[PDB]
Amino acid sequence: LRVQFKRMKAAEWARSDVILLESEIGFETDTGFARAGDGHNRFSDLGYISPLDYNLLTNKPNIDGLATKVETAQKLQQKADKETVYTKAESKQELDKKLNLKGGVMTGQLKFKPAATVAYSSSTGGAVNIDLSSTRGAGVVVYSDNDTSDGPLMSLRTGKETFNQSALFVDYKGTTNAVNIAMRHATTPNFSSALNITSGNENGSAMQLRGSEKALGTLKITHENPSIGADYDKNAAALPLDLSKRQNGAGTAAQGIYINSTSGTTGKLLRIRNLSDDKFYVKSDGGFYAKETSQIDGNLKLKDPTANDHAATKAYVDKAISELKKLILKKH
Amino acid sequence: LRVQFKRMKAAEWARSDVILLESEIGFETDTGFARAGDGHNRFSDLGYISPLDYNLLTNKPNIDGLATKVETAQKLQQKADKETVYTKAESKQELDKKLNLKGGVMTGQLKFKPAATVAYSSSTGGAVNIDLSSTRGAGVVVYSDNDTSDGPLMSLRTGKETFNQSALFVDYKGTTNAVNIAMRHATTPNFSSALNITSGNENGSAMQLRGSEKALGTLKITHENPSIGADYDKNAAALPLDLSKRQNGAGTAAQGIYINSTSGTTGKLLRIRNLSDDKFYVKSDGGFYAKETSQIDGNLKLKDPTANDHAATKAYVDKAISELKKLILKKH
Amino acid sequence: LRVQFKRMKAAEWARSDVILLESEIGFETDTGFARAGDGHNRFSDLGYISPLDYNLLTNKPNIDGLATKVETAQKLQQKADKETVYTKAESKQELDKKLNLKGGVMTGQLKFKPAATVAYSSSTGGAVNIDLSSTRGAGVVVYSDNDTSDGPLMSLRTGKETFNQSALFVDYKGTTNAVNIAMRHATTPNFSSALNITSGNENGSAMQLRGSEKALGTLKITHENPSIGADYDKNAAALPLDLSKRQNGAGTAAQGIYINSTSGTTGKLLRIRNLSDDKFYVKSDGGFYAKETSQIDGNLKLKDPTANDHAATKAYVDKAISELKKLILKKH
Repeated sequence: LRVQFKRMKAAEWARSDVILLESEIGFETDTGFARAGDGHNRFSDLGYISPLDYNLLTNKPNIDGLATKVETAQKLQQKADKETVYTKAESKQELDKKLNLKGGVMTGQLKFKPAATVAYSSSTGGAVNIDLSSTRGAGVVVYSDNDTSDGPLMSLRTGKETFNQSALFVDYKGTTNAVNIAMRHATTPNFSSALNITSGNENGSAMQLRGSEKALGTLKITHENPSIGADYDKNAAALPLDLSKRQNGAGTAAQGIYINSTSGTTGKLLRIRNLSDDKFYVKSDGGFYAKETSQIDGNLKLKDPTANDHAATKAYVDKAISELKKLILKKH
Repeated sequence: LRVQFKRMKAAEWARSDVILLESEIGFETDTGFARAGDGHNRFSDLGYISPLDYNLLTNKPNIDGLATKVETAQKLQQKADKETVYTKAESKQELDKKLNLKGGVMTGQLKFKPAATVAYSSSTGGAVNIDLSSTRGAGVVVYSDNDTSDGPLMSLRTGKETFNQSALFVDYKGTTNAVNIAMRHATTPNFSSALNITSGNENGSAMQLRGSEKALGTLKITHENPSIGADYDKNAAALPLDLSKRQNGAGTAAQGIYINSTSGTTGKLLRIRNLSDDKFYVKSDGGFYAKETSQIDGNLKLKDPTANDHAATKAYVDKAISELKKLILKKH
Repeated sequence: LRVQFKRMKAAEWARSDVILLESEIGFETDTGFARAGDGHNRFSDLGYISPLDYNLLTNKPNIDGLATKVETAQKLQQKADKETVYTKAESKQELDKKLNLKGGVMTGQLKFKPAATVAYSSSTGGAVNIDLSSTRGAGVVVYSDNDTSDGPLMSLRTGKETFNQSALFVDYKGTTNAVNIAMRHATTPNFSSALNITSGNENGSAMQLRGSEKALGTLKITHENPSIGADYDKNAAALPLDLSKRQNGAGTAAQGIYINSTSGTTGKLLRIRNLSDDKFYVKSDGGFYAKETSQIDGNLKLKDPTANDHAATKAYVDKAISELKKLILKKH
């Protein structure tokens, strides 16, 4: 036999009242599908003659091997966005603008404005502290090979009249010179000074100097001729003082050189020699000594003579003259 | 006809011995599915009357377009976790705490403790090296407008007695003053000094000074009256020395002023003038000159007179007196 | 009945000319599947007797819940690769090599080579600017407790002969000493100096000093015996000058001490005292005073006597002698 089954379009069955007997097959002509009845339900409620369940399929894929939207998002949440992170290059770029501890080159100004913890006292104080105890190099080196400038190499300035510290303070222990100033014998000459000092304070000495030398001068001044010409430096002097009055003032009464010995000295107060030969000196007691002929454009007030080599007085002459006068006048 | 087929529950077939002929259909009443026999196999081993193969389905999805767990994880492995990376903000935060090469403001102390490569010698040495050869600004500028402080602006200190370098060393070439110290004429006066120097070393001069001036003083001291009152500075002096003994000592024999010329000079060793007029001077040979009347509270030991204007001696008077005595005494 | 259907292998149907009537079932013996005809199409073009449409399956999975390759890649594109980002550790590593503004420790050299904006003038200039107006600490502190070294603590050097600024410049307002130099009384003695100054410039004074003291010395020199032995410092002096010629030169004519008062002074130009007692002095007018007996190894040229206590001249003696001679000679 060639069996044919109850048949009509899917659309047609869906509204038909035909009840297929149990296991009787129904055929959807427009789809080609079929359904079997259970003897009581209408076509549209029967099920197809073969499974339609995903769990029953063969060759299914690996669904569990696939990533879920949620799963991925959770993981992506832990990852850093490009926009909120610097690239190694950008980091390098910003780091190269910073100074290394190992050292570097500043091209701008470095200002110091200390909060000041307590800023100490002694060998660990200072905005800038340099300890050279373990190296043999220099501490601060400042130089200029420029033809001119509008400022000094180093400048120290205090402002208040109550400032109770020093500008510069040197505590020195060693075998050489503490402060060494050397003004190179210039090329284009100038009328300057190696060290220039000015004080407007009237109650304190411009410069104070105390030494405890055994066989030297506290202050040793040495002038050396700048020429080989015997009398080139005939205007020079090792030490020249000037006592001058004030700007539109009335005058001055200051003294030139004041020598004193508050505790009493034994030596000579003023000793003047040439080629290491005493030529003039003022002993500690006041008596002076002069090696060569001298001159006074005035009179000399002194004690009468007692020795044959003493300068004689008017009174001494007039007395000897008078006595001779009396002596001689006997007459006849 | 209304064909009905061999039928029983899925559970029932699974254990039945009924062998469906080839192509004969079997019907599962509780599921509604059917299977056709191959003429030898039991129901449970037949297959459904329609495919159950995922590869055969229509409208399948895009399985290959879906991401695999493995695939994603491999990619996520290359990505940087949030927890192990600084955000641009955090980076900025840490970078702003660092000093720029362009310059900045230090608010704390900067200590230097040089490893010391060799720390050089000359114009590239120093923990801090400042080269002002191409700019016109200052090098180191240190100032304080505070009313007081517990420390100095700049302090240099060496510790060992064998230290063979100087605290401060100035090598100067230029047209102005190498070191310029200026102590402003104070407001609240003090009994200080612009420059104060003290040496405890007995084998070396407190201060050494050498110059090669053509027409000046190596050391030029100038005192200017602080007042317009003619005799306000009657106690002052340009230069005052003091020769004092030690703490609970026995005395001192030091000399005040020592002038010498080891190579022999032509000039005047001591020249004292007023208004640029010679008033007193000690020639190079020792002879002195005095412009006005003088006084000696004692005797003067000198050579006999040869000129009519020479101070005469005792011996000269007594001789002329004696000769006149003899001369006169003839008598009768 | 036991119905059997038209049947043959899938391979066999695919090339058969058999036309199954509408709803007549065909059976693939090698697969076990079946197809129903539509009365005109060949077997291979009929469809299976049950759906094969993914949309129709039950228990489908959550396909939309799965992540797409595209979707993931787009998201991963925003994330930062490990290879192009520094880890917090690497960042810390590089940041710890940089100096903090709060301060730190330099272990290398810090060079300054100012672009120089204009580098100012006054209290904000300098490569290094230190403002201590709000703290009581030190500014620059430089010390060395090393036994020796090959360089100085601080060194300033200018190169051109046209340099128109000073090496070091101190502007000081306060109650103490501007520059304070102290050379500790050495352990291993040396033949140095606290301050050593040398000038090769012939047109300017080695050292210039100006003060406006009311009752002091501009320059105050004090020598204190280093011993308690009364005559230990019998070679010393507070101030010793030396006038020397040049290297293989001809001689020198320089002067020792030059005292002048360009504006005219009232005081004593040279005052020498012992225990605060005048022993010798040269008045402003040139007349000198000597407390004790003196000596001249030569002659003294002076004015004739007018007072009984004036040193008498040759001429005065010879005149009084002559007058007595005439006077006496009357005879008989």
